[PDB]
Amino acid sequence: EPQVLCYLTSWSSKRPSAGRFMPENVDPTLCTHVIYAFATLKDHKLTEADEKDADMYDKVVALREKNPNLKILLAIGGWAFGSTPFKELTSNVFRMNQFVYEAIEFLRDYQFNGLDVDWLYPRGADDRAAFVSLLKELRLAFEGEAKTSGQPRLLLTAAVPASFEAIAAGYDVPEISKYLDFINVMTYDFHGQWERQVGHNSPLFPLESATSYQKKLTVDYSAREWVRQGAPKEKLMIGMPTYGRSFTLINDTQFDIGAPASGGGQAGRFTNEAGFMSYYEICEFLREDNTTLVWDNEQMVPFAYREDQWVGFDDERSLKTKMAWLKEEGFGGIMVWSVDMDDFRGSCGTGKYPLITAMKQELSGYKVKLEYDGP
Ligand SMILES: *[C@@H]1O[C@H](CO)[C@@H](O)[C@H](O)[C@H]1NC(C)=O
Repeated sequence: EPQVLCYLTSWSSKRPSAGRFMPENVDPTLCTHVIYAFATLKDHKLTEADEKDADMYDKVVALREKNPNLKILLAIGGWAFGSTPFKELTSNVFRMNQFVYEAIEFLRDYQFNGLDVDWLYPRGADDRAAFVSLLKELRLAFEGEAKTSGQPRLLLTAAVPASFEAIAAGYDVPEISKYLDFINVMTYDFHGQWERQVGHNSPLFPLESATSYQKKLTVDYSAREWVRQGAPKEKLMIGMPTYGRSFTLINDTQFDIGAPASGGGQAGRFTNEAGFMSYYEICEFLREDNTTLVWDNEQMVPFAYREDQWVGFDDERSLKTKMAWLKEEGFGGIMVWSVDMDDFRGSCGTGKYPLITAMKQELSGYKVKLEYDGP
């Protein structure tokens, strides 16, 4: 019963040349769920973010025609979106409920299998309560619709932060765990171009020399914080990045964890964002001349540097290491950000979709089983 939820980013279709990704590029057998990101709120109603999206919806659905057990979800929100439309969505009950009732129709019309809520992020007591009510209402209406109609219930999932501080700030974990089908923990973006020291995007474990605060910025500590706060393991989907985060070094001779950095490193040719690289862009950086590939034995993740360019990322080995940690802890499955940034063309020299394949094969035979695991 382990689940693999893969995000598909709409804007990946705007990629140039090989980087261009369409719903048809998705292997219908890789993931258990596909989540399309993002839809938006216009007049407090679940709505297309762009007319080009309507047909995109039609194409991400009907991946079901090559795999009928594949579930397709639509995500609302995201970072660009902001926290304000969610505050106004949950300000009064009518708009809230009318949002739910019409969202159900919207989803059923497109024949989605459910909804992913990406409010990034609720903050403060009033936001906490409103996030719970939104989730509660969606869940009860999904159940209620499943009985007043005829078909199996729409799925409810949400993307949630890894930061232990953001958890306390915005998430009543026992309550949201009642109504969510899956809790997608964003166990990445622990470090990046907003910092002036080199650090890894998604380290599994911390360095022994790390401060007590730095030790909390890991996949292992974050996932366990969610458990500690009451999230049920079988609903916890641990996030796996198919991308890396890069730095421009102050000094070429200092390339170790914590070396000074002036900002993000040179953008990739396809994602066009400094401080950021997709995995197939990582490989291009890796086969350049004189690039040093390093394996961090403590953090159990790779990184690489060449001249003043430094990038920390995830490969086959780190993701396999993570699946072993996953099974050991007994989590319900994984979430992948994102399917369009795996090497979906096989240009790395390994197989097509190498990162997700490596995770899938390592989860083979795994079945989630709940058991007491101490304080
Ligand atoms: C780079 O680092 C070394 C010591 O690690 C320092 O002596 C050197 O001056 C630095 N380079 C520059 C241009 O400052």
